[PDB]
Amino acid sequence: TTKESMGEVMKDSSFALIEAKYVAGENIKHIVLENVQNASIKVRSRQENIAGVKIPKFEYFTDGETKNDLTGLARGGQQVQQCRAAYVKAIELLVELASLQTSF
Amino acid sequence: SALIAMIADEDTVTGFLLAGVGNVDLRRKTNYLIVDSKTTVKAIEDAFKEFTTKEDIAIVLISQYVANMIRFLVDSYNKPIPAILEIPSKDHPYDPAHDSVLSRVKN
Amino acid sequence: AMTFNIHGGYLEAIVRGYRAGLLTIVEKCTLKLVDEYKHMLPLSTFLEYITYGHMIDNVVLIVTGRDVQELLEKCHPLGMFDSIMRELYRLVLVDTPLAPYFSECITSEDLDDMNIEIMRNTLYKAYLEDFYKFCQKLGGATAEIMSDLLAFEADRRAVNITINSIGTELTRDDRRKLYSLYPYGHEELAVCEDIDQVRGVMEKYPPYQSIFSKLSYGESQMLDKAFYEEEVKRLCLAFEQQFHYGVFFAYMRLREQEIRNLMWISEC
Repeated sequence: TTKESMGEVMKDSSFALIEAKYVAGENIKHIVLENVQNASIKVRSRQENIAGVKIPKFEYFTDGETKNDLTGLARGGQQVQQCRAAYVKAIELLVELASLQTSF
Repeated sequence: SALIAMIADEDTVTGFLLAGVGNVDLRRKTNYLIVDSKTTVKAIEDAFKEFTTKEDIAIVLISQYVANMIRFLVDSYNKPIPAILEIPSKDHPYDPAHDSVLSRVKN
Repeated sequence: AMTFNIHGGYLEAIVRGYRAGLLTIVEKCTLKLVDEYKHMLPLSTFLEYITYGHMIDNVVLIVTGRDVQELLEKCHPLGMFDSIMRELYRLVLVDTPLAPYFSECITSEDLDDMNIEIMRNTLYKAYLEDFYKFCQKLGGATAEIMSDLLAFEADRRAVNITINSIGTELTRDDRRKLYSLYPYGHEELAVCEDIDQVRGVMEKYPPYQSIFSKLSYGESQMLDKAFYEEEVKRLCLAFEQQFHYGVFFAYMRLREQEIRNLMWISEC
């Protein structure tokens, strides 16, 4: 079910990237990599137990704790709302994949 | 823990990599350039050895496994937590086709 | 009036014809426009200022390093000319109008040009210096267009500061100290912390009134896009281009806008 999020949020991020490119041309990239305002990526882990199996739980920046932001680009708000919004879907997909592997 | 792809469509990865800190999985001492298409994912596999296998990077992503060495990366099932792969869409369609984790998921 | 026929008439006619003919595809169009501009080489100073316009951004981008070698890939002669890290900044301080002022204003180098926000501040300061230099060369109707562009950039920077960059030390004082009627009445935007407040500040200029409108688009973007998008929408005024006047800058702006539109087209 959550696999479709990896397409929907990706399409939204692509649209935001096109809008940002139309706004400010080429992004700064390089030193700060530009393209975002949120997503100071740092991941935290937790261990849940279901039927005696230690199913891991995953949280990270823009999808939990350890998140920070500063300024951003022109469409940096739109980029965060689309490109950084896929972070929650990615974290959920990673947690589901880890749980599936452990359960298997 | 850390999480980054660095084997991706550049701006697509940078849109969720580093803006407020952490230097996209600590580029000061880890990570790599997020732009793909310069070469095969053999260097991306080496970076996974240098980033994901370094006990720091937890989640990784390869865009639709276009050149991600699906058979080679499918071995990441062992120790799944430090090698949580992903198949992002955009500029390459996300499909259940052969990949690192989805190939096993196809079973 | 007779000076136009005395000199510059042929160049003006060629520029007018090229503009009238205008309407990796985006990269190819940009390269063709840059080649057309270069082949055209009083008006020399205007061309130098027009090139320095984008050369300020090109030099700001080259100031990195940090994957600095990638700057050669975007070496478009229109803005990324080779002639236009404090040790390298001093060397790059030559052959540019805004560089000597930025040498003192941005003497902290990367400290005052951090890639997160302070690099944008240095770019805005350089843009303000370039706009001041261009406005110094007064004598034509292009002064109004240059003032409108500078006002749009300043207002967009102020709106971005009040929206979210206020937490990034872009306070009311920084709305003009670092963020590049505006050259005399920009103080009204120092307190426009809300979209409704932005519209109220825009109400002080009846031409700027109703330009913000609902502010859902254009003003929604940070950096210099808020009031710059208003100038982009109103660029139909630049499309007039009355004859016997400096229209090289107008043609360059029209070509840049066409390139941007082609890029925004992309895969439909």
